[PDB]
Amino acid sequence: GIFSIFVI
Amino acid sequence: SNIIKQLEQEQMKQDVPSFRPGDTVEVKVWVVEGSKKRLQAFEGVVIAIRNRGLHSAFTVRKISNGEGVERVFQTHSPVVDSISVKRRGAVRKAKLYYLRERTGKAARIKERLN
Amino acid sequence: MRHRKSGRQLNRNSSHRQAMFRNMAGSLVRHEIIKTTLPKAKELRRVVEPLITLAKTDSVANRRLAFARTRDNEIVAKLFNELGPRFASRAGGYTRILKCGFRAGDNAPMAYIELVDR
Amino acid sequence: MIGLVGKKVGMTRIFTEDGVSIPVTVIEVEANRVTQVKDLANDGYRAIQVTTGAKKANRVTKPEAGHFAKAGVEAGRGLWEFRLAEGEEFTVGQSISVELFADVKKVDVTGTSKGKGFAGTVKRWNFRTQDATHGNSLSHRVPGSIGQNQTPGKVFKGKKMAGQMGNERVTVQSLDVVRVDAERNLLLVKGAVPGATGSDLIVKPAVKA
Amino acid sequence: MIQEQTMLNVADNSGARRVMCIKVLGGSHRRYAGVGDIIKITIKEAIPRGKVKKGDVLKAVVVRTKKGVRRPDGSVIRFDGNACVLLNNNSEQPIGTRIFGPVTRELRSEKFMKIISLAPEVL
Amino acid sequence: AVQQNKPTRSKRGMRRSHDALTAVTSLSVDKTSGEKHLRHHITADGYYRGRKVIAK
RNA sequence: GAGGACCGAACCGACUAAUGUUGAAAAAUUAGCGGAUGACUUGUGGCUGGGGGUGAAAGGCCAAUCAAACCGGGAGAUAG
RNA sequence: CAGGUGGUCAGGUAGAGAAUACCAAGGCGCUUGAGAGAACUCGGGUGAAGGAACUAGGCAAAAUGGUGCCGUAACUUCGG
RNA sequence: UUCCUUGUCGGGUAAGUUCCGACCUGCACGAAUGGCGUAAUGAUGGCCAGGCUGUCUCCACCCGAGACUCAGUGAAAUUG
RNA sequence: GAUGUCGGCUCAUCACAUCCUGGGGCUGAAGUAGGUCCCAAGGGUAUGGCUGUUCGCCAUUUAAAGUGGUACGCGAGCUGGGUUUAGAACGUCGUGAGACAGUUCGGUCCCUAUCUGCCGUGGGCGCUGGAGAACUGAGGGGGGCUGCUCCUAGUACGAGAGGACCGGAGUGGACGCAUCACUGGUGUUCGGGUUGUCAUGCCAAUGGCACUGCCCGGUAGCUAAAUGCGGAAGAGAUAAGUGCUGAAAGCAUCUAAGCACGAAACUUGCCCCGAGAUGAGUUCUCCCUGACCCUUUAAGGGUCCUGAAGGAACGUUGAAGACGACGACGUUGAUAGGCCGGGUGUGUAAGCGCAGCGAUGCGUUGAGCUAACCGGUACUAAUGAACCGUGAGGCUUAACCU
Ligand SMILES: [Mg+2]
Ligand SMILES: [Mg+2]
Ligand SMILES: [Mg+2]
Ligand SMILES: [Mg+2]
Ligand SMILES: [Mg+2]
Ligand SMILES: [Mg+2]
Ligand SMILES: [Mg+2]
Ligand SMILES: [Mg+2]
Ligand SMILES: [Mg+2]
Ligand SMILES: [Mg+2]
Ligand SMILES: [Mg+2]
Ligand SMILES: [Mg+2]
Ligand SMILES: [Mg+2]
Ligand SMILES: [Mg+2]
Ligand SMILES: [Mg+2]
Ligand SMILES: [Mg+2]
Ligand SMILES: [Mg+2]
Ligand SMILES: [Mg+2]
Ligand SMILES: [Mg+2]
Ligand SMILES: [Mg+2]
Ligand SMILES: [Mg+2]
Ligand SMILES: [Mg+2]
Ligand SMILES: [Mg+2]
Ligand SMILES: [Mg+2]
Ligand SMILES: [Mg+2]
Ligand SMILES: [Mg+2]
Ligand SMILES: [Mg+2]
Ligand SMILES: [Mg+2]
Ligand SMILES: [Mg+2]
Ligand SMILES: [Mg+2]
Ligand SMILES: [Mg+2]
Ligand SMILES: [Mg+2]
Ligand SMILES: [Mg+2]
Ligand SMILES: [Mg+2]
Ligand SMILES: [Mg+2]
Ligand SMILES: [Mg+2]
Ligand SMILES: [Mg+2]
Ligand SMILES: [Mg+2]
Ligand SMILES: [Mg+2]
Ligand SMILES: [Mg+2]
Ligand SMILES: [Mg+2]
Ligand SMILES: [Mg+2]
Ligand SMILES: [Mg+2]
Ligand SMILES: [Mg+2]
Ligand SMILES: [Mg+2]
Ligand SMILES: [Mg+2]
Ligand SMILES: [Mg+2]
Ligand SMILES: [Mg+2]
Ligand SMILES: [Mg+2]
Ligand SMILES: [Mg+2]
Ligand SMILES: [Mg+2]
Ligand SMILES: [Mg+2]
Ligand SMILES: [Mg+2]
Ligand SMILES: [Mg+2]
Ligand SMILES: [Mg+2]
Ligand SMILES: [Mg+2]
Ligand SMILES: [Mg+2]
Ligand SMILES: [Mg+2]
Ligand SMILES: [Mg+2]
Ligand SMILES: [Mg+2]
Ligand SMILES: [Mg+2]
Ligand SMILES: [Mg+2]
Repeated sequence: GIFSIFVI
Repeated sequence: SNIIKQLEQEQMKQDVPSFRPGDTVEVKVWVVEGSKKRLQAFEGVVIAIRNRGLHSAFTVRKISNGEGVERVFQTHSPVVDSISVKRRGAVRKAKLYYLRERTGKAARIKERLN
Repeated sequence: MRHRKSGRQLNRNSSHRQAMFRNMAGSLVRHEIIKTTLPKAKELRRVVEPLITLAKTDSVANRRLAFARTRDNEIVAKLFNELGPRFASRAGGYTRILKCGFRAGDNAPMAYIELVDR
Repeated sequence: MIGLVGKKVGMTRIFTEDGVSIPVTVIEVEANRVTQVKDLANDGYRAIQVTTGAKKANRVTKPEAGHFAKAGVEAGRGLWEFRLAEGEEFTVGQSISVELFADVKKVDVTGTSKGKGFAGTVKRWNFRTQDATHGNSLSHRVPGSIGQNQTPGKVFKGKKMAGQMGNERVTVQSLDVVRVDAERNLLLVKGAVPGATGSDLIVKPAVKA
Repeated sequence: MIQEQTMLNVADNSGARRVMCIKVLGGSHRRYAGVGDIIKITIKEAIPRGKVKKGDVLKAVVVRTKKGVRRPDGSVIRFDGNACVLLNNNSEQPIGTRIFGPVTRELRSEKFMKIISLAPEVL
Repeated sequence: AVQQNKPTRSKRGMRRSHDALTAVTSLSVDKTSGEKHLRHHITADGYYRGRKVIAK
């Protein structure tokens, strides 16, 4: 999973 | 439904003349301007006929003052006083809806002659 | 909704339905009894019995209307030479449906459909 | 006031003399035979029970046939009750015909509405559809949200959802009576009444003004 | 059956040629204007020396529709296009002096008797 | 979506409490063979309501 | 009868949308899309090796593995 | 396993054509069926009056589309 | 590239934080890590109009494949 | 060892600190129209331009365009414009790698529902012999909006301008239910035209395929844009408020005793559901009236004979329907198919013949064909049976009859 796409 | 056709067969007009699509027909209708009562004429080409007994109708198209006007008449309605054919036309169809996109000399209809 | 509608779709489109009932009506005219499913046999009466009504008056135009609906000259010949004179004094009801068991491969309810004087 | 049991024959049109067409529904009201009278001593309320039509004698059960033979009337297709007012009296065996409505001006008609089967929320509750384009993923006639988050954490009762539509008892009120034809057992009311052609209708005088 | 963004023809000699309906008046969430109804319009096309100019915000009454009118016997009168007559914003009186084409008998009211008198034909 | 707890063998038998099959009660006897068959169906030996309908 | 010319099939690509997303498929189908005589495209063989290659440059690609491939050893690294 | 894989052969009617439609020689109906004719999803057809008012955005859909001839503006590196 | 800022003025619209033209107060442009123009090109970013339409007002009906029922075979994630 | 997130869309629900509609007091309230406070939550409470915007400014309406809560409601319901990892550029900061609530173009949105819940629809058993019907109605839900024009009347009030209260009539907007008679949409199951090609030996006539090949009309059903109906009046008890009589307090005082008014809120009146209302109700009708054996003795068990009223199953099916269910019918029959007559639609078939060089035209001929429609007709299928369901229905008291 490419978790860094989640906008923080 | 013998019941409904008995109720409808006693309301139908008995002197409706013969016409077909393509004919030029003058229709005289009752108008009431206030409380006196007159007849007015609508003369044009029959473009559609619906046949349902008491629910019969026909559509008349005419050009009025440079404007296209269509009128659906209920045939057995007592507003319509008389129907009269002025000219018999020769067409191949039952519905002349293609006359809506034609104007002037493109809208001529041949007389049947036979 | 479905109110007052006629005809069975039978999980086909319309041109497959028409080709299937032309073949089935030709096989019933040929062999005079076939085995099919029960809904196909019920939908076949509204196909086969008008052809037998059409064959009760012989004319060139009725042969051509039967050829247009069957596309087989052997079927039109048997309709107009044999089946017409058989049923000449019968007002409808030319076939008869007999229910039979279930098809082994899919549990389909099967039925025979025959002609009445077979 | 009591009413009558009829049958929907269908719709037609009546032309009037000034050239106005009136849409009418034709209701056949044959004579209603009173089969039982109820009162406050035995039943706790005042009412009559009527029947109409006919039935195959092999389709009438023995309890129904004994109930019709005790009254002395012929067996109809069903049984309906009407609450009596104070000062109205009838006797068992009396026939009531459509000339009861000869001076009635407006009526209420009750029938069983037409069955639509399982209906979605667009048809059943006039819900708005979502976008036909612009990215919509498989959600064109779906109902949308059905509640709120953790508070309350449930769906409320009476939430408008898909389900059985139609096929239920409906009353239309205050319909103009156009014509009462006693010779052919007819009653003509203006407008449309619930149900399909051939269904049973209950025609009462109007409760309002 | 006129709603917003509908283009209408102009049936008088006020100077305008094309108008656009920008409000159907007389009620909240009101959808349509048939024959006889006042609408608010803006002028899209005009003749070079008319009474009105392009971009004016005026009132108008609908006199002809393609959807048509209905008669108490069930009859229908349809037309080939949609037309309106321009009115003053406050007096709601006609701007032009002639009327072109036929009109119907739904305009027969105290508000629009100058239209009824000026019309070449009333159907 | 999936269960959060394992359903019991009791809830499984309660769900399967409508799964039982219906035996045919109606076996008719044909009036010339005397053999059983379904109602409104032909027999195994090709009779129906007293007559030989298929000679097979 | 020139052209990194033009329209357009094969052939090579991958811009949009729907679908699928325990897929028919660990990157696809459908309908539209770009190039299509050239800095084109492709079969057969060969050469370049891991702090190394190759890169019309994206830290891209080097056997579904890449800001240092894989396999075996040091090795039971070390882990407040 | 709706994906991938180089070369060779190239009929008829229409067509500029190895495009497309229908056919020949040749080969196939793609290894679950049978019913019914609900919501809702997928792929399509048609739509009164209106006509981008939808939306972040004319996304998607609709539309245009061939041959011959007449005719064609600003601008320009004189080719367009 | 401009924070203040939707700067101010003109145009286009009934109504324009976007666009186009212009001003100059350039927080914080500028000359080969180029300045400023520029025909032709672009599955490039933005904006306006005509055609066209189920995008929409406001959805209706139809045709197919599923969903439903009968027979056969028969998964999965999760689970104190 | 993961509680997805700004705005919109769909769908809401609640509060009341009320935007409109209803009722009142004061006004520096002449009337119209305002201000301000008190009561009141039944219903209702814009469309567009700009922008990702929520807001805001603006255009034009409306009776009015309410303020908040609900994970700043709602992504296992949708979008993905804002924000937005990896690409790239600008301004700027740093020698630099790089950095920036500075900007800009681009940038993968998974889940077949076990449980609670909600919407619908069935099976079981209970309701005390069984069965078939019609009800009463504890309780529950739906619904409740409003403009304008006219008469009272150019009356009240006002210098004039202007312009009412109360009350009555009509006609609209939004919303809801029903229906298909009318106007229309659809109508791949009816008719016709037509391009290409293939076939039926050939001419003629037809059929397959090309999105139903492209089209033009259209039956029934379904339907809205079509056309009928609706919100009530009335009654009870009240909110704020206004009062009658009346003392404590010789007066006064709406209140403490007694008495009356008083609103879209409340309870009813309108519509629907409703006896699993386990408190399981009522009324009407219908069927069943044989003999033995044993045990541990009681609402006992077993045996042969009996099988009702009614039901279910099977079949033909439906304006009923996902499946169940519900409705009509099964030869004492119109239930479906077919057939017969009518209708409706399309629009003058084929064959033959005559005119023409020919394509074509004309006569036969408003012809032929015609789905779901209407009225008829036992020609086809709806079977003689079998199956479930029993054999008078507990105990105690009370009142009448014997
Ligand atoms: Mg039927
Ligand atoms: Mg299937
Ligand atoms: Mg139904
Ligand atoms: Mg979709
Ligand atoms: Mg847990
Ligand atoms: Mg099961
Ligand atoms: Mg080139
Ligand atoms: Mg090219
Ligand atoms: Mg692609
Ligand atoms: Mg493709
Ligand atoms: Mg291409
Ligand atoms: Mg980099
Ligand atoms: Mg490298
Ligand atoms: Mg790789
Ligand atoms: Mg290292
Ligand atoms: Mg270790
Ligand atoms: Mg070591
Ligand atoms: Mg394969
Ligand atoms: Mg290849
Ligand atoms: Mg090809
Ligand atoms: Mg397969
Ligand atoms: Mg379907
Ligand atoms: Mg389309
Ligand atoms: Mg349309
Ligand atoms: Mg249109
Ligand atoms: Mg817009
Ligand atoms: Mg909008
Ligand atoms: Mg596009
Ligand atoms: Mg400006
Ligand atoms: Mg500028
Ligand atoms: Mg620079
Ligand atoms: Mg320099
Ligand atoms: Mg320099
Ligand atoms: Mg330079
Ligand atoms: Mg450009
Ligand atoms: Mg714009
Ligand atoms: Mg299933
Ligand atoms: Mg199975
Ligand atoms: Mg956890
Ligand atoms: Mg308050
Ligand atoms: Mg006040
Ligand atoms: Mg915008
Ligand atoms: Mg939220
Ligand atoms: Mg959620
Ligand atoms: Mg974004
Ligand atoms: Mg996007
Ligand atoms: Mg952005
Ligand atoms: Mg999603
Ligand atoms: Mg997706
Ligand atoms: Mg739970
Ligand atoms: Mg209530
Ligand atoms: Mg009709
Ligand atoms: Mg029509
Ligand atoms: Mg059609
Ligand atoms: Mg052909
Ligand atoms: Mg020929
Ligand atoms: Mg073929
Ligand atoms: Mg085809
Ligand atoms: Mg083919
Ligand atoms: Mg009831
Ligand atoms: Mg009970
Ligand atoms: Mg008879």
